[PDB]
Amino acid sequence: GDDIYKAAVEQLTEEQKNEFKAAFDIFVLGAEDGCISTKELGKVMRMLGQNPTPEELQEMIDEVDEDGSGTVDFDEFLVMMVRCMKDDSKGAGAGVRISADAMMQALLGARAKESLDLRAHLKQVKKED
Ligand SMILES: Cc1cc2c(cc1F)OC[C@@H](NS(=O)(=O)c1cc(C(=O)N3CC(C)(C#N)C3)c(C)[nH]1)C2
Repeated sequence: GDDIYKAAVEQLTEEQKNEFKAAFDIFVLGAEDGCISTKELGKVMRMLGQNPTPEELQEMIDEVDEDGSGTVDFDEFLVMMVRCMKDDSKGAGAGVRISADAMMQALLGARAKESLDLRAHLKQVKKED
């Protein structure tokens, strides 16, 4: 199905998975299976400086969830995170819109912005201002 994104997570550079991992640590802090559920996610969404609803919190979860159980694993995270910044996840219809870089800024900081994606160095990089 989403082989593009599914495989994309693997195409990423060492710096990508490395930085992304540093965030997942805190993102899935306390989770049952180190995943990102409505609770683990809702805690981050608000940490950025917002306050979403519980009904919507589940939406985004399953929206990216591969199993559709209500959680997001490592790969599943990169699958949506890889397109997050690209703005090619699903669309920008409703006002709601979560950014990848923004989130990282909370988990870690600016480290996951300029010195995040190493692909820009030599590897190909599309939709990357
Ligand atoms: C499990 C997981 C999934 C998603 C995550 C991060 C994750 F941890 O981030 C991206 C998200 N895709 S999305 O369409 O941007 C998106 C954002 C939101 C949302 O609840 N809000 C935007 C907000 C912060 C405001 N204002 C409230 C919704 C419902 N979809 C899907």
